[PDB]
Amino acid sequence: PWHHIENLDLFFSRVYNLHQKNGFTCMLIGEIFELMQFLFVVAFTTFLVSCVDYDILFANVKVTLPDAFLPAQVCSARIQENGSLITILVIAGVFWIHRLIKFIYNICCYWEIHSFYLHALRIPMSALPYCTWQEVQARIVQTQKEHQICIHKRELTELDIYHRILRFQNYMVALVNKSLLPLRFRLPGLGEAVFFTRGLKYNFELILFWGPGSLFLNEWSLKAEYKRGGQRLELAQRLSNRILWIGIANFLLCPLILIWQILYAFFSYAEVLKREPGALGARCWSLYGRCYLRHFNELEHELQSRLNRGYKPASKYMNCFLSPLLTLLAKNGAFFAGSILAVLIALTIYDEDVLAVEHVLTTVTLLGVTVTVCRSFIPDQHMVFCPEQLLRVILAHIHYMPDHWQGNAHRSQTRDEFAQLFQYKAVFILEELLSPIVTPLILIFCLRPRALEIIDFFRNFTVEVVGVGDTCSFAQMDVRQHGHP
Amino acid sequence: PWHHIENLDLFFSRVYNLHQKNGFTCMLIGEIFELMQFLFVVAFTTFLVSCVDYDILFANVKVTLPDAFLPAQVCSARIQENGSLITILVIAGVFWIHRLIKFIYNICCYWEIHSFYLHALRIPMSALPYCTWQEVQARIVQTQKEHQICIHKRELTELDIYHRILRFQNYMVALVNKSLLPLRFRLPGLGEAVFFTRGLKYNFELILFWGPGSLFLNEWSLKAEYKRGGQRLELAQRLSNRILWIGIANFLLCPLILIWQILYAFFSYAEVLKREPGALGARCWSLYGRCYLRHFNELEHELQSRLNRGYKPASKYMNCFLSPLLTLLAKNGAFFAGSILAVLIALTIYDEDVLAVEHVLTTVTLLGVTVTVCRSFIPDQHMVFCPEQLLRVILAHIHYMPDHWQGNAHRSQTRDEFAQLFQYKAVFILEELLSPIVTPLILIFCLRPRALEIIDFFRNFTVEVVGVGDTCSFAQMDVRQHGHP
Amino acid sequence: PWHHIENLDLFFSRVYNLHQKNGFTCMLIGEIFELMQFLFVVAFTTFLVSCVDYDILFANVKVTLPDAFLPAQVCSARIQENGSLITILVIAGVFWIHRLIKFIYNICCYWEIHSFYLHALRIPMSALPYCTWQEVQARIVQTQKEHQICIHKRELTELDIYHRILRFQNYMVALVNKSLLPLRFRLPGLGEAVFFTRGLKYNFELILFWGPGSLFLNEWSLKAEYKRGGQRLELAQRLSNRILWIGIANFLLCPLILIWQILYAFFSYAEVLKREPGALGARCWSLYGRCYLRHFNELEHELQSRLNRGYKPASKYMNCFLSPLLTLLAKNGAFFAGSILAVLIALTIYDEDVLAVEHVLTTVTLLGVTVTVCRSFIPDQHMVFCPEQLLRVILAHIHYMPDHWQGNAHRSQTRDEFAQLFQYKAVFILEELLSPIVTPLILIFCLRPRALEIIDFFRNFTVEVVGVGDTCSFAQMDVRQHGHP
Repeated sequence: PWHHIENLDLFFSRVYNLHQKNGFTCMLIGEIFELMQFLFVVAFTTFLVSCVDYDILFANVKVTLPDAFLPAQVCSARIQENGSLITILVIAGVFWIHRLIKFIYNICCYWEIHSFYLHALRIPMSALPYCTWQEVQARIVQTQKEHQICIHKRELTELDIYHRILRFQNYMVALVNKSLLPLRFRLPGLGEAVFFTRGLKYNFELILFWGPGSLFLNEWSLKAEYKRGGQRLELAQRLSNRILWIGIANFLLCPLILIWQILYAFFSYAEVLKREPGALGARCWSLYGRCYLRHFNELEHELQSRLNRGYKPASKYMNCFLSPLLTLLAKNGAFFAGSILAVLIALTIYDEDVLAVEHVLTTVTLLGVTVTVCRSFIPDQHMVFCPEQLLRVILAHIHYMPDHWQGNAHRSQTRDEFAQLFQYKAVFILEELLSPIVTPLILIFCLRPRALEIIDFFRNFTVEVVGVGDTCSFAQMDVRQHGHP
Repeated sequence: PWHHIENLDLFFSRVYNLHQKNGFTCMLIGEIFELMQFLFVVAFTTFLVSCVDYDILFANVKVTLPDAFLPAQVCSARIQENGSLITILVIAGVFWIHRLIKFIYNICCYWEIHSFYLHALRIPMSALPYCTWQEVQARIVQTQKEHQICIHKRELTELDIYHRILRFQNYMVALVNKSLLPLRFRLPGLGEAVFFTRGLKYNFELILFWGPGSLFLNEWSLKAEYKRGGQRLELAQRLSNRILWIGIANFLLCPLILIWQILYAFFSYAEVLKREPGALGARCWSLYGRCYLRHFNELEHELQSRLNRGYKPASKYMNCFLSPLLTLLAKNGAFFAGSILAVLIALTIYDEDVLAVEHVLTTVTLLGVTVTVCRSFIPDQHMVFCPEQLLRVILAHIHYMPDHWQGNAHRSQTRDEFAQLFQYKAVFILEELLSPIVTPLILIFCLRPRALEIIDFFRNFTVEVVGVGDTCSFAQMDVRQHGHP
Repeated sequence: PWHHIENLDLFFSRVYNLHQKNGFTCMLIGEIFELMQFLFVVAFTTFLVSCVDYDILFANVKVTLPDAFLPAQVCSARIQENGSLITILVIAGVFWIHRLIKFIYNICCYWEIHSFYLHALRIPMSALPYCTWQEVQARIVQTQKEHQICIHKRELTELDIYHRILRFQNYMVALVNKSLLPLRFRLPGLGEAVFFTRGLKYNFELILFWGPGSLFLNEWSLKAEYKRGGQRLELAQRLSNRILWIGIANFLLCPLILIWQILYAFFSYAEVLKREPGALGARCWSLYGRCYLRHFNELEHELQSRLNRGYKPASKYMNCFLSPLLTLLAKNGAFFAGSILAVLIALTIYDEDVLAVEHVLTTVTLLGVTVTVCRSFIPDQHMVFCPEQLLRVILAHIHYMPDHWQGNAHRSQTRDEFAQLFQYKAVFILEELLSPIVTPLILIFCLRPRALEIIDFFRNFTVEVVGVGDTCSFAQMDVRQHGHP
C-alpha cells in the first residue's frame, strides 16, 4: 500500500514527527488539548468581559460567586450589543474552525503512518517511547524492499532520508549564516541587536518555500526559471512584490495577533510571578542561536541534545559576569522592602485586626513580591570565577564559537556577543510581544531591498542530488567559524 | 558481672542497638517521645471528636477559641455516653500501658549495657556518636578475656558476633531470595505486583521465629523434630494451623490497625501537601529491595551505607524515563489552573473586598496546590539522557542486578523491574494503608499452602556452627544474580 | 600631577579600593545608598514611635492608613515633648552630618584617583569591572616613569605596592597568630570560646595604629622611642593609660551602639524569618578564621577567592557531624506542629469562617514558621559520610590546619576546633549584638594587662625595608601550622 507515495518529503516528515511526538494517541491528545486551550482562552476572556459585573463583587449575608454572574439571557444580549467584540469573535471562530478542519484531515493522514509503523516496520505503538531514531531509521532502510516505498532510485539511504526531511531547514541555516536575512540592527541605546522571532521565521519560510507562487515548484525542485541568469531582475522584482504583499497582510492582521499574544502571555506567565518569581531571570537558547549552532543535515532532537548538554556551563558562564549597578540596586531595594515588610508582619502578628485596614494586605503581597524578585539578582556570595575553563566545556558541546573568544573570555565584548546566543527568558517574552508590531516593518523596509541577492544565492547554491532533488550546498561556503561533526 | 550471660544473641543485639541509637540518654528520650506521640494522637483525636462543637465555630464581637471548647464536665459526659468510642479508648489505653511496662523493663535492661560500655570497654558515653562499629567490635573482641563473656567456646570472633546478631535476618533474606514467601501477584490492570509491607514481614517473623511454639526452641537452636524427615507432613500441618490462627487474629484486629494507620498518616503526611507538595513524587528503596540487595552477614548500617551511596544515580535513572501522557496531562492542567489563578489574584490585588466572597479563598488555595503539584511532574526541559552510564554506577553500589539489565537499560522492561526496588513514596504510603486489610488474606490463602516447602527449607538449609548454634547456609544457594562483597 | 604624592600608603589603598568597588560612579552610588539607609532607619523608627497611634489601628466603614497617621503638627509636638528621644535624635543627626562631610571630602579624594586611572594608566572607567588587579598592578609598575609617583627609591615593585597596602594588616595578622590579643576565654557552660568581632578589631586598630598618639608616627614609621629598650615600662604604662581611656569611651557609647545594632539587625534580618527561615542555620567564615587563614602580603580579594573555593567542602564537613539530641527534638517538634497545623488547615478548607476566630491566623502563621524551622535541622536521610576525603580538599584551599587534624577528622575534638573557623550565621549575629556590651570589658580587664608584651613585640618584630619603611617580619616567626603560598 506504500508503493510510490510520490510525496516522500512529507511522508518522511510525518514518520519522524510521529516518532518525536511519542505515539499516535499521545499526538492526538496533544492536539485535542491545544484546540481546547485556544477555545478556553477565548471563551474565558469573553466571559470576564461580558457576564461578570464587578459592581456587586467589589462590594459597592456573604456575597457568593453566583451573585456576580449575570443570567445567561442578559449576558448573551450584552455580548450581542457590543459589535467591537462580536467582530473578533467571528474572526476567532472561523480561525478555530479552520484549525479543527486541519486537525480532522491530519487524523487520517497520521493514522496512515501509524499503520505503516505497525505493519511495514513491526514496531508496536507501545515500544515507540523506548525506541531511538537510529533504530527506526535502520529498520526503515532495512525493510525498504518489502514495503517498497522508493525503488525508482536504486536504494534508500540514511543520507537520503536526512536530505528529504531537512531540505528547507538546510536552506534556512545557509541563509541565516550567510547573513542574507535582515535580523541585525543598530538601536540607539543598546547598539547591535539581533531580532529573530517565530513570526519572522514563519514569514521568511512562507515567502520563500511554501505557497503556490514561491521559489519551489512542487516540493523538491525549484522552478527552472530560477536556475538561469537572464531573468535576474524580473525574478528580483517579482520576489519584491510578493514580499511587499505579504508584509502588508502582516500589518493588516497586527491587532488580532497582538491581542492574542497579550492574552496568551498573561494567561501562561502570570502565575509564575507568585509561584517562582525568579524563573524569568533564567536564560534560554535564542531562536538565532538555534539557527547559528546548527549543523547541516542535523535533526531537531540531535540539536536539542547538544543544546541541553551545554546548558549548565552556559548558565555558569553568564553568571560569572557581575553587574555592579544592578547588584547595588537589588541589595538596596531588598533592604528597604524587607524593612517595611518586617514592621507590617510584626504588627499583624501582635494584633491581626490590622489586616482589615484598607491597603495592608495588598501592600504586604506586593512587598513580598518585590523582595523576592530583588533577592534574585544578588549573586551567591561564594562562587568561583573561572571563565576560561567554562568556554572550553561549552565549545565542546555547541561546536561553534567565533575565533575571537578563546583568547579573551572575561572581556565585556564576549559576554554581549554570547548573550545573543543565550538570552533572558524575559527578553524572549518581550521580543515575542513586539513581533506583531515590528514584523511588517522588517518585511517591507529591511527585507525587500535584499530581494536581489537572495535570488542570486538560490541560483548558485543549489545542488541536484540524484534521487532526492534540489538541495543546498554544504562544502561550498564553510565559513562558519569552528566547524565540527 | 558479665560472666556467662547465656543470652548472647539478645545481649549483642542490645550492644549494637545502643551504639546505633546514639547514647543511652538519647535512646531513652527517643522512646519517651514515641510514647508521647501515641498519647497525643489518641487524646487529640478524642478531643476533636467530643469537646469541640463546630456550630459556634463555623459561625452558624469576635469569636474566640475558648468559646468553642465545651466545659470539661459536659465533654467528659459526652465521651462517656458514646460507647463505640469508649471501647477503642480502653483498647488503646491497655496497649499504651503494655508499651509503658515494656519501656520500664527495657530501661534497666539497657542500663546494664550502658554499664558494660563504661567499664568493660572504657568507651565513655560521650564518645559513642563519634566512634565506629568497627572500633567497638574490635574493643569487644580485644577485651574478651577481662569481661569474660564467652570462654565456653575457645575465643570470640567478629564472625561469631555477626552470626549472633543477624541469625534471623539471614533466614529472612534466604527465604525472600529463594521465593519461599508469597509476595508477588498478578493484578488485572497492573500485572506483576510485589506486595511486601512491615505488617507482612512482622507476621512472617512472628510465625516462624518468635513465640513459644515457633520453629526455634530457645533462641539459637530449632527444635530437633525439624531436623528429621519422618514427621514432614505433621510439621507442615502444624505450621498450617499456626498460620491460620495468626491470620485469623490479624483479621480480627483489622479495624483497630486500619484506624491507627489512617490517623497516623493524616497527622504525619498532611502538612507536606502545603509545605512541599512535590515530596511525594520522590522515591525510596522498597522493603522488598532492602531484602533483595542485602548480603549475608551484613549489618543494618552497612546496608544503609550502600543504599545511600546509590540513591542519586537511582533517582536520575528513574527520571530519565519520561511518561508522555503524564507530562501532557501535567502541562495542560497546570496551564488551566494557573490561568484561573492569575485572574483571581489580579482581581484580589486590584480590590481586596473580593476575598470576602464565599469561596474565593479556598478556591485560590486549592488552585495553588493544583498548579504546584502539576508543575512537579513536568521534567526539566534540559536534562541529559545517558541511561547506560547510570546503571554502571548503580550496580557499583547496590551490587545486585538481574543478568538481563546490563544489555538493555532503556527498555520499558527494566524500568518496571527496577521500580520494584525503587518505589514511589506515595505508593509506599498506599500499600501501607492497605496492609491491615490485605495482610490476613495473604496469611490465609497465599502462605498457608506453601507451609510444606518452608519446612523442607529449614530442614536442609541449616548449619550447626560450633559456638554459635543453628545458622543459615550461605554458599549452598548462591543463586542471587550478581554477587559481591 | 602625581609627582611625589608623599602619602603613597593611602594613595595605593585608594587606587586598590576604587578597583575593588567597581568604578567611581558605582562607589559614589554605594555611599549615597548607605547614607540613605542610615537616614531611613532613624526616620522610620522615629515615625513609628511618635506619629502612629495604634489605638484606631488595632480597632479599639473600612479603616484606612491615613486615619492612623496623626497630623504633622501634633506629631512634631509629640516628638518635641519627648526629650529622651530628642537627645538620641541630635546625637544621630550630628553623626550623620559628620559622615556626610567625610563623604563630601572623599568625593574629591577619589575623583583624583579616577583621573589617575584615566590618564596615567589608559584604563577607561568602563573596562574596570572586566580587568584584573594583576593587570592593573602591571600597568602601574610599567608606566612608573611617565606618571612619576616614586623615583625617590630606585624603582617601583609589586612587592613595594603590596607592603604599602597591607602594612597594618600584616601587623594584625602577626598579633592574632602570636596570641598577643585577648580573644579566647573559658566560659562555664561552653568552655573555650573565641570572641572576635568587628568592634573589637576596630578598637584594637584604633588603639595601636590610628590616632595622633598611637605607636606609628606618620603612617609608615613608628616613633623612635618604640625601637629602644630603656623606656619599656614607660611605654607600657602609657599604652595602658590609652587603652583604659578608650575602653571607658567604648562603655560610654554603649547604649547608643546597642540601640543601633538592635534596630539594624531587626530591620535587616527579620524578613528572612519568613522568606527563608533556614538561612540562619548556614555557616560563614568567622572574623577569627579570616585573620587565622591569612597569609602575609595577601590582598582581600586574594583571601576571599580561597575562602570561596573552600566553602562547599567546609559545609559538607560540618554537616557530616550529626547532633543526635537536636535531630530528635527537631523531628518531634515538627511532628507535633504539623499535626496541629493540618487540623487547622483542614478546618479552614472545609469552612473559611474559622479564619475570623480570634487567634487562628496568627496560630497558623507561627506553626508554619515552627515546622519550617524544625524541618531545617533534620539532615537528609541519604548523605554519604566521608569526613577524611573532605579535609584533604579543604586544606588544599584554606592552606592552614593544625597538625592534630589530619589523623582524626571524625572526633568531636576537631569539629569544635573547626567550628571556630566556620561559625553559625546566628552565632555571628548574636556575638555582634553582645559586642557593644562586652567590648569595653575585654578592653579594660583583658587587654590592659597585656600592654607590656605588645610593646615588646613591636620592638623586636619590625623590619626597615628601604623605600617602604617599617613593616612586620614574616620569616621570623613561621609558627603557623601548615604554611603554603
